[PDB]
Amino acid sequence: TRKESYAIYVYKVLKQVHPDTGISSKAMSIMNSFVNDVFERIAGEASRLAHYNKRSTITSREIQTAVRLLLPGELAKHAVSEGTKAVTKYTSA
Amino acid sequence: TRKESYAIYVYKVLKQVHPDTGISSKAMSIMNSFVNDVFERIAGEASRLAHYNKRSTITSREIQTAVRLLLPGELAKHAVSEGTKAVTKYTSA
Amino acid sequence: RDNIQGITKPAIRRLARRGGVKRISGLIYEETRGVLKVFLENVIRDAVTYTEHAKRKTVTAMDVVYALKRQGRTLYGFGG
Amino acid sequence: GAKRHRKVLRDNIQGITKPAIRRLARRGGVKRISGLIYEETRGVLKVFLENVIRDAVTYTEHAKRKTVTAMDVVYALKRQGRTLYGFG
Amino acid sequence: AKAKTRSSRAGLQFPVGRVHRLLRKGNYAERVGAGAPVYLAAVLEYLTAEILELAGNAARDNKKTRIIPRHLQLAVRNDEELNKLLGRVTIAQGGVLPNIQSVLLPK
Amino acid sequence: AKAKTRSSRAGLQFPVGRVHRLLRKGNYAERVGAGAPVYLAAVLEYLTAEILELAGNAARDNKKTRIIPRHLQLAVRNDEELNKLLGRVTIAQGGVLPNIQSVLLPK
Amino acid sequence: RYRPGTVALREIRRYQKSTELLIRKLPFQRLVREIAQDFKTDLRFQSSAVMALQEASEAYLVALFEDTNLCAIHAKRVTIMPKDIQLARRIRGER
Amino acid sequence: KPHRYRPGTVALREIRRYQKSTELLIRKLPFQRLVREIAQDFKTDLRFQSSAVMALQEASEAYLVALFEDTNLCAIHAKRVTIMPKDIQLARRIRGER
Amino acid sequence: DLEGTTKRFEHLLSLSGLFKHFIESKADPKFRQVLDVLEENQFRESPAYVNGQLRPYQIQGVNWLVSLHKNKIAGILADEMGLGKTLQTISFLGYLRYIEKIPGPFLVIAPKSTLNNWLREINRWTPDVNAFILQGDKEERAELIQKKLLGCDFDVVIASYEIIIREKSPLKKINWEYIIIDEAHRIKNEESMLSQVLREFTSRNRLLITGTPLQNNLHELWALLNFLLPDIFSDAQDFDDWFSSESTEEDQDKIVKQLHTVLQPFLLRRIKSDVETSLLPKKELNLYVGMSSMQKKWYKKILEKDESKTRLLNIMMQLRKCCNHPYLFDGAEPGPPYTTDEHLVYNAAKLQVLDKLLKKLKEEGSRVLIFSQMSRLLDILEDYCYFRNYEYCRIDGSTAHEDRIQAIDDYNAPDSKKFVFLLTTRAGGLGINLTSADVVVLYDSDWNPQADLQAMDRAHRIGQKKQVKVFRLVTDNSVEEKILERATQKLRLDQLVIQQNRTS
DNA sequence: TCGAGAATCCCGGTGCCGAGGCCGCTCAATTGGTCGTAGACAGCTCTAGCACCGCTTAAACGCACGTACGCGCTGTCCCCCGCGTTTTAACCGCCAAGGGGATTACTCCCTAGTCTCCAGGCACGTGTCAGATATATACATCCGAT
DNA sequence: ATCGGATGTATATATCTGACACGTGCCTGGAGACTAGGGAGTAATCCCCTTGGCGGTTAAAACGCGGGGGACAGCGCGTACGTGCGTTTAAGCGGTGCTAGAGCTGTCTACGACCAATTGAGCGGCCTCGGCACCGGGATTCTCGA
Ligand SMILES: Nc1ncnc2c1ncn2[C@@H]1O[C@H](COP(=O)(O)OP(=O)(O)O)[C@@H](O)[C@H]1O
Ligand code: BEF
Ligand SMILES: [Mg+2]
Repeated sequence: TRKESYAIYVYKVLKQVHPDTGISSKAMSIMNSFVNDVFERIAGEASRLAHYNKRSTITSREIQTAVRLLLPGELAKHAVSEGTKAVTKYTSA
Repeated sequence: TRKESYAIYVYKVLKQVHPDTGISSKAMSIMNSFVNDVFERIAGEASRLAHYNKRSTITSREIQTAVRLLLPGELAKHAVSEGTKAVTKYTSA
Repeated sequence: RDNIQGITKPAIRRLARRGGVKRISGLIYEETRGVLKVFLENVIRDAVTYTEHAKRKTVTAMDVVYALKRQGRTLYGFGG
Repeated sequence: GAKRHRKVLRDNIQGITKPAIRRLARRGGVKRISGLIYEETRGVLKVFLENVIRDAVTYTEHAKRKTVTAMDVVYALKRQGRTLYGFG
Repeated sequence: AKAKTRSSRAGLQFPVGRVHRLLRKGNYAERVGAGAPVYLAAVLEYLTAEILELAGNAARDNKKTRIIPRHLQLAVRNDEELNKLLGRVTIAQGGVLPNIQSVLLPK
Repeated sequence: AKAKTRSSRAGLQFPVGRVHRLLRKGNYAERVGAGAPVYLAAVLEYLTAEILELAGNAARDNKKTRIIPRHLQLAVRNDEELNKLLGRVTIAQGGVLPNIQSVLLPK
Repeated sequence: RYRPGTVALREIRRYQKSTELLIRKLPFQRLVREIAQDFKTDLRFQSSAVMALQEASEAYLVALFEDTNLCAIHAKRVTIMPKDIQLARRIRGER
Repeated sequence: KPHRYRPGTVALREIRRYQKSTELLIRKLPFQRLVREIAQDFKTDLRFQSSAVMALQEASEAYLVALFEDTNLCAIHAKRVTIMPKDIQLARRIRGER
Repeated sequence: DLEGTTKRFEHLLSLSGLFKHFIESKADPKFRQVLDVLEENQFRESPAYVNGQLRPYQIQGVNWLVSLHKNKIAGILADEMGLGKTLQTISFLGYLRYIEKIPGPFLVIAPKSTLNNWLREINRWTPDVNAFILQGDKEERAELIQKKLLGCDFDVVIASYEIIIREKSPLKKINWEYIIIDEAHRIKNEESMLSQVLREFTSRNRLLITGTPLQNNLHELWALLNFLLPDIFSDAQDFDDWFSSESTEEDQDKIVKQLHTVLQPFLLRRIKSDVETSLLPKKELNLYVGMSSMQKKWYKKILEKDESKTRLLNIMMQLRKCCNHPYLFDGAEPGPPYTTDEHLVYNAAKLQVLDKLLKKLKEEGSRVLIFSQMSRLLDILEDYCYFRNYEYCRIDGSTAHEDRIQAIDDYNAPDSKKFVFLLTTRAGGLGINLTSADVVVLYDSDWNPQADLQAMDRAHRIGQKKQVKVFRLVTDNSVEEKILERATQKLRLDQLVIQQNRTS
């Protein structure tokens, strides 16, 4: 019985940032739990943003507002920059 | 444009408990907000109870478990008793 | 524009007298204005975020209630 | 003789020993401890364990199981606003 | 046939169909069982009966016959378990319990 | 025709399709728009890159080459913004920042 | 005259008996609008929004002063000082 | 004359030692008996996993370490160096756990 | 390695062609190269360098061992217990000392209670041998490794089951000629920690010694047999599928005859009733006795789950306490001095008989041995022997090392007035020598009969001159009748096969 | 008073087991269609939020002064720390049994969806008394004189 | 301590008055009846992983002891804050007026759900070596009597 995770993607990002540093198994489990946690937070805030305005569709704009509600300080600015760059690249391709 | 609330139902329960007592409008708004808050707490807890067990249906079992999770101590026993009495009277009818 | 001075000394002493404070020093006032300004900055930041998301220009009561619920300080009494 | 009944004296809250509480206080940054911290710390720890094990037993009973797994404890800790990373 | 509400046949005072609609149109889960809103409506009616009874007693103590939010604040904050439930909730126009520390009193 | 993954279209590294599946089957809203999972995967990739970069620098500060959870604990608690974000999270096998109070040091 | 510490206790009884607000309206409204200038220019407030902010701010400061009073009694004093408020915000996690 | 230290040096050396390392600080079998004794009151004949007991032990040690940090701040605020039971009662009263 | 592989096949291919059927049955390296080459192409006088005399069957037992060394293969000295397997092992080493003239590095391994028994009989028989008993703490093992082990100033090292795990890194560094393992029951598992360490040392031969073969399964014996000669077998599933567990599908029992034929040039086992050496056999009874009136309530306070509010997660073990003694449940014991009277035998079932039996035996001049499975039960028997004022010694798990040695010789003292002698099962009766007693009682049974069979023959060996009367105690209509009947099911599946390999 | 014993850090050697990397399988992602509908957008209405003005008066500001509490300093005393020695139970390995978690197959019944009908609930007028407020009056409540 | 002596607090009486309780007309959302299909309840089976206890080693807990460093109580002192009085000033109330923007309705239309055929990205399983974990020796650092 299979059981999915985020391990190989975290490992790819690790090989982009530090080309030589490895990672343990327990730290991989910690990063997996971190990604699931931040996913649940942003999805919950986007869901009840869509519920407050009596819309029915989670677009990218509710995700942008959920990021600007959750992440503090410069993380919000850099995350909004990265997300807008990603969607702008995706639409033209 | 209408907006629904729980005003007349709180007024009925008040006339059952204290037969000779009115209630001001600000207290009516506070009781309305209380009912909506407790409804959202129990519904959200039962929703992720159903998600944690890979089910797809909120039964009375999840509502009973959510009430036993949220309400502290002596309120839980009387709440479970009142709910079981209501469902038992409803099924035989 | 020195509107923080509108939170005067007798207002802070009245808020302390409701709290149970018998005797107050003289340096409480600047710290209290700082605490109040930080708290208002956080709540109004979240409320203006909600209002800009709704594409309006008017801060309703519901946005303040949602911001206070977002930070953990739930408010009963102003609708919902 | 009479050795057959000499050891019934555990009282498992006393199993949290005095040097264990001192090791916890040394990690916490406490230089020098009074002699009455121990009973209070045992009481605090017992109340915390009662809350978390109550919620984990409720999550275990709802799934009709008899085996308190790790995800039940992680859900019970997230329920009280103390998230625990590293167990799923 | 003759119509009859579910709130009547279950023996409640809160509505049941409204709670059923709020469970379906709230995206809590995909399917909603037919015994869930009866149980949830009974729970909400019980909590409202508790708070209205305590607030009625608090209003009877001050010789008033209508309920102001001060009475709700007193009825919540004097109970143990209701204070445990509404622990991080500001009731508007509420006020504070009367409480003076012991060492501040004159001797 | 020839298939191509959407993560390669967006240039990301996290999977877009798995995020789209977890938003459709997560019961967050009725309909999920097409631009949401790309944006959400980009934000998750950014946060993962931040924590792994700080943990890599903290691992290099001890001449280690593999990231043990102590390194994640140091990299989170030494940052200010990640501490404000992960303020309630206990990391297992973490430990405490080395912090002795000032008055406990000998004269 | 009275002795120091009598009118203070009588005001404690008075302001714990009552229910109304304690900060004046227009200075608080000017303060809220000045803080809102930094985020989006030319906003517009409903009245109940400003009333909600004033109610929550009074509840916050009353809770803060109760915890400050507990800390100041703990240090064997009766007079609150700014280090008490710094401790009370350090314990709650507002650092 | 042997080499005794002044009272307090070994304490600071132990503070550095236990703030450097990350192992568990309570022995496993007494904590497991404690968990089972508390769990006997809610449902009889349970059957824990090993990782459940490890999760409870990690959470409990983190809770108590944070508690002793706040207790140390209170006792330093009262111009002492000794933590006392009224310090723990204060630090749990401020957090809102009474 | 490769020359000896042919030299192993000098005698294996001299047997039947089942070895050809086994080498070519892989699912195979260059063993097939040296297989196809050969496929196509003493000392019977009881030598008196020992101090004493041998036995005429033991001379045949010695000559089987040198035959294994002459053919350069391993083996198992699986003779029945009590027949003197130590004398055959020591004289085999003195064979290499005085005939082949090689005093080498020898390493023997025994249980902890038997470590002095080796070094006594080495000094009794071949006093020219430098031997240790590697005891001690981390401090005391620090010298003996550094002083005499690293200096290569020894002949025989006598270690134990746990010291061989704690000290594996100063013992890999020394090559060995033999690894002689007494009580080959710890190696019954293949994934155990002790077996994982023994497969890393360097050895010429390995005289594995046991008193009993396999206990439960066919899966147990090949795991012993795997670490005999791993060059030859090296198979887990293939040997299980070759024999298929005593024809569990067809019930033929003609595939079993090859299995007796594999082991007959590969093992030596001789029967105590075949070669007498005491000229007197043993008797046995099973005193089926009923429950006492107190524990009838206690048997009701368990199954209906009424004393109360505690864990009962293993009812097989919880009932097994009450079948033995009531005073283990913390609340059967009434008083604040917990009392002291004749009430103790009055409350227990087996103590009613045992009080009567010892008074029948104290008159007759007998000396009994009391065994158990539970350590905490022997504490109750200790207060009972103080109550009747009987002399004894109590050997248990985790008493000491040197306290065990004193208590053996106190009971094996001539004219010693110690009457009972409390032992356990998994620690006491696994190789000690107790010829000074005559009758043996088992207070309870065990999930392995060969554990109890290891303990019954304790006093029935060479040197005993009396009639051994074994008295098992069984609680009537209880779990012990189910356990003893389940154990008997394990016995007939084994011994009815081990009856056939010696005969054919 | 600088020297002296103990702890810490570092360097080189060894070894060992867990992360890194291939490999075969397969199921969930992708692509290509169809279609109903949530949302975007334009337009109209009407209401509440802004800005100003004038009058009143309650509250904030400023000042003096007296006292009582914060703070530092001393002395005593006793409680916790350091340390050595003896006991005891934790830790790991081993050995049994078996209970219960996890999976799969099959049938069935409970809920989503649809249509029809109809009454409970809501916005909208309207009387009317609970409580706010002034006004005189009784009573605890702190405090100086003695 | 008590006794008068101001003084704030509570009480009883009388009088408006606007928020509340109550009656009506309408309409949309809840109830009744019906049908389909897929979640889930149950039976049966396998095997992992939990429990209990013993053996043997050894590291940690318990206990007693000396002694010094911190807790605590008391004394004094001095300055900062409470209290009250007089002056200023800005909050509050009402009143008018303007209009910007919330809010509703109608009308397309791009777009996301749904579904069938296809296939490679990801996952479990299995080797394998190198980074980390000791191990012992040697140099350096730190605290405590000088
Ligand atoms: N030749 C012999 N003469 C006298 N006694 C012997 C002889 N061989 C063996 N024994 C007895 O055997 C006992 C030890 O035998 P042991 O090695 O324990 O047999 P096993 O190992 O089969 O039980 C010793 O007490 C010794 O007296
Ligand atoms: F191994 Be023998 F029975 F001493
Ligand atoms: Mg022997």
